[PDB]
Amino acid sequence: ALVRWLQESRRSRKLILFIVFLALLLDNMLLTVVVPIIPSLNENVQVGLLFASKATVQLITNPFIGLLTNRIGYPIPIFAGFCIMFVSTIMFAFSSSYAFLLIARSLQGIGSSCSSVAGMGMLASVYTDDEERGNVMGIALGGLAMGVLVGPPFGSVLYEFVGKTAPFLVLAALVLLDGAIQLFVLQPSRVQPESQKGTPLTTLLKDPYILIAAGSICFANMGIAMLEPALPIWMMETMCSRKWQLGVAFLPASISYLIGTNIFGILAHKMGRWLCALLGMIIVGVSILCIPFAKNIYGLIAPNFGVGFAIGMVDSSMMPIMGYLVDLRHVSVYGSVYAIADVAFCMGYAIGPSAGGAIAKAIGFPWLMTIIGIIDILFAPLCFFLRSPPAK
Amino acid sequence: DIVMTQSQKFMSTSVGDRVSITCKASQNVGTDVSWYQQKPGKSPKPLIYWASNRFTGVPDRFTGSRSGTDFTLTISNVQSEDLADYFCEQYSSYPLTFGAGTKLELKRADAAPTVSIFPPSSEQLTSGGASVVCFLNNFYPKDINVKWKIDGSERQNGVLNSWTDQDSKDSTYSMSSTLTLTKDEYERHNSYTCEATHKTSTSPIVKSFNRNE
Amino acid sequence: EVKLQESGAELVKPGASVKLSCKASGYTFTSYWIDWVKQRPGQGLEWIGNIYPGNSSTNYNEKFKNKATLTVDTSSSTAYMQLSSLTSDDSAVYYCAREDYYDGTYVYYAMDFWGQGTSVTVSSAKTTAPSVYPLAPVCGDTSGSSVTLGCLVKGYFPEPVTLTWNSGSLSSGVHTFPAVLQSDLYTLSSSVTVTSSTWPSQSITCNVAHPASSTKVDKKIEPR
Ligand SMILES: NCCc1ccc(O)c(O)c1
Repeated sequence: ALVRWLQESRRSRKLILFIVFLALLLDNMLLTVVVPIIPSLNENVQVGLLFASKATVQLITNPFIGLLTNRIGYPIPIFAGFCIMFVSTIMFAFSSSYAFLLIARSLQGIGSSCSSVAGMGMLASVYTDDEERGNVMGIALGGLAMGVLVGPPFGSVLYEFVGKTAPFLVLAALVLLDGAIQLFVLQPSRVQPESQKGTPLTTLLKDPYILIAAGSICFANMGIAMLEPALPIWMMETMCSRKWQLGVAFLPASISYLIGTNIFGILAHKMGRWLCALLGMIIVGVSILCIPFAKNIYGLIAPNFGVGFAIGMVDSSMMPIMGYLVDLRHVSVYGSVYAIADVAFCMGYAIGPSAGGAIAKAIGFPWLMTIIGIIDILFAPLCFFLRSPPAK
Repeated sequence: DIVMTQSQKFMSTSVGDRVSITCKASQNVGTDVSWYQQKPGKSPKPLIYWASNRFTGVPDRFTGSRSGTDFTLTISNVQSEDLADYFCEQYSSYPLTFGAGTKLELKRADAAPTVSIFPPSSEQLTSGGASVVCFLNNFYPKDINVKWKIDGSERQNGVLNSWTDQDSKDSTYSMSSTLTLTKDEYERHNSYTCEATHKTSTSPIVKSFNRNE
Repeated sequence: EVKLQESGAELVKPGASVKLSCKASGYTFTSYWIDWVKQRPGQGLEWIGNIYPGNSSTNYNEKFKNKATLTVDTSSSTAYMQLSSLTSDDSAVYYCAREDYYDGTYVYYAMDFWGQGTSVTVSSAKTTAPSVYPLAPVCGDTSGSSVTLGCLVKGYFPEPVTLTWNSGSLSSGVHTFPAVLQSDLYTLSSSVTVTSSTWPSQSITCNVAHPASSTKVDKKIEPR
């Protein structure tokens, strides 16, 4: 706002949440703007590799950043993720080959891993209260929904009204503004190793109560990851829908996520996080089961709403529970426990398009949806074990 | 403004017990509350920041918790160096507001005060001033009442009271009450009395004298 | 080592301004905020204001806008607070504190270093020599359990007065009460409890010394 407000105020912890939200929003906007422009060895191999590069590289780089945050601190990885994201945006703006696009996607994956892991660990470290941690984590998770909701129209408007490189140049400018905001809250020039050494990643992966939450997130997000690309193909084949209907059919699934992540961050602590996740998994299963029973565009409005709402419920309930569990049963170091959560998010986006296409070609879209729904419903009862884990 | 209400001004504890100090917010301050400890002859130092985190160097005895708008500082194993003042601040919204401090004190058996009365000295009388002094020493319950009588007059003017902090060796209190009168007024009356009302005895302890002595 | 040093005490006439100093050492002065706070005896702390020595940007409590003015001298790394049109309500202890940032960030979490307070007293009185009076027990009253004595100090304006019994020989049963200000003059009293046989045989003397106005009076308590 006004320079007077900037120069005369106590820097609150809400600035860290704002930084995390902005970084996640810009990351998702960059991820979503590129997709309409990608078509511009075998072409089937090239397209699949280009689609899976970002998620695969982020998945590979998550644990290293998790250990790095403990070794040196959060702000330096946050700033590094910033710099890598800006370089990736510039490379997208000024490239025309295929190898350069692949390199840009890989760099974006590295930067996204850094930003997500470091920011979520930082938020967990500065917000040790369960209720406030849940609230801030829901607010931060709303950034993904905001980005995936704003990206496509922004890219489409800037593509034909100004030029091809205009969306990327504008996004790079927004990134520069984000870094300008970042430079006034952090000190990305000093190494600040944490006081206590966290538990080994192998020890955390042997904890049943962490694996359950990670599997909840993974199985919840895999359904949307496999449904997002497969739905337009089925709609074109069956409903003979037009070009804009393909875009607008999936709009409720993003609006409902945006609503749910913001609203349930508060209600999860009141109603029981285990119960919230259980109900979210059941609702995702039922909605995905009901998706292939629609014959018109109007039949896809309610199931998509349910899918998005319940995925938001699951994410906002099981995001703070990782920090809660590591506090309850392990050492209160959050760098390496949110790497597991990020890997759970990234697995579905990595293996979504390829597996979804293979299964849809093999048995069909309705059978794929039925499989996803049955898997989610069967996994839902496992959340009962998170209501009262044994203490340390 | 946000008023941070700290309920009890003085609290009595024992070495090895557990003590809890409460601070209630007014307009939903969210974990933006800090706790400070001020030793009897030193400047304040922070103990708890962000309402739950313990400052570096603070022992593990001190802990902080929040339940809605209520903030609690708990000392699990009170020691001899934990007797000090504790206060809470909120910085969620300007201006900063501090709760009224809470002082930790030791506990001991009740002791009846020792009452002594002293008439004006000869040197003061030669200067035209008269002062009658009453010392109330060595009583544990801090709450004491004093009352002056001149032939049953119940005077409230000219009474000057001074209170001592808790004794380090004995953990007991003392008080002095001075009645200042002019020489002419002092010479007119005959009997003077100082009486103390305390928890230990329902009947007040009286110490009286006569000018004719 | 971080250190904020303040003046010990200040004496100011009613309706006059005072300038309190807070000298900072052991760190870069222009990088941390400085907070001025007020504590009135028997009451809670009151926040007066913020100042940032770098930008010289201030924050004031709306209750203290007219009374307090915060300035900074960066050449000598000093923070000044000026109080204007002082009244008897302004007699309090003023504290200077420094705000610390969370490690690796610029967010505030606590006031880690405080300076010792400055005791400002607003009185129109002048320096006066104290008057000491020996308090002997009432005539008769020859109790065998114990006998108590005392000396009364009256009429001295400057606060610091030291009272000792036999030049520190007696310190066991000696009770000394805090001075209290009435009619712009302080009053002090102390008592010593000794055995019944000691006082008639062994002399007891109350020693009072006034630093501000050089005066040392030794009074011998004698039976009435
Ligand atoms: N964890 C994010 C899940 C999500 C939500 C909405 C979307 O539109 C989408 O593609 C993905």
